[PDB]
Amino acid sequence: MEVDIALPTLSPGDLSALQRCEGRVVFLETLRRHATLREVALPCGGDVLAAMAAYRRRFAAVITRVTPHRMLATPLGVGGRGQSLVLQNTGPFDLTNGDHVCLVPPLLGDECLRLTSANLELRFPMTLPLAQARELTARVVARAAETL
Amino acid sequence: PADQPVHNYMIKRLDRRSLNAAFSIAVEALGLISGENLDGTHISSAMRL
Amino acid sequence: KFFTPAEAVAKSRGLARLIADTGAAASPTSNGEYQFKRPVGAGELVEDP
Repeated sequence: MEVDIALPTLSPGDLSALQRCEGRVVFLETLRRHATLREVALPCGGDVLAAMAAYRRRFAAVITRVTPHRMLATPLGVGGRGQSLVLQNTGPFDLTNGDHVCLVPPLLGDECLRLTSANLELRFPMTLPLAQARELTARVVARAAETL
Repeated sequence: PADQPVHNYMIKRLDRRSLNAAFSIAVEALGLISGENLDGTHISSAMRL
Repeated sequence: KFFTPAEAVAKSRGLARLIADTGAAASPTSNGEYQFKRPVGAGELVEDP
């Protein structure tokens, strides 16, 4: 299965920026074969706790090709465990060989390929190793427990 | 006052769409067409047709 | 659609745009048993003077 994301017409000022997002992950909501870009999109940064709670309710998808009309994807885990693919890192800590990776909402915002023509923005989640994602969740949940 | 003749250029950008239509076929027919699930009888070809 | 002035930020440099768009506006409601807000992504053509 190959999720197909269709694109509206785009200005060359942002199509070439979207081309550079060839190894990042997006979050659909339903696994139909076709889906428009407008559907798979999250609002600008806010409430990293809420977002992290939202990643549980949707299954991920990584994209591979970006054509002037069409942009493919791949539903990450629904029936497969060995579909070797490639995805680019966007978290601060460099991830080494051997360990697993977990998706975490971005901090400070500022990571938004704001598309003006389509009037929408995307926030691709960052990728951290397990050992540090656990600690980050610990810190954020403890801070939430501080406010009664 | 008099007025000069006026010129003007312009451009229109395309609009692009796409179509799709599925064609799913069965596994039994897939095995019978090629011959991977064939049989040497007179009943097999009766179903391959 | 009355109290929102954001269309003025979407400034108007042509009456013909206002005409040709009144006739191709996007349907902002759904087709359920009550009138609900529609996902703006799909889009459905509706005309409103």
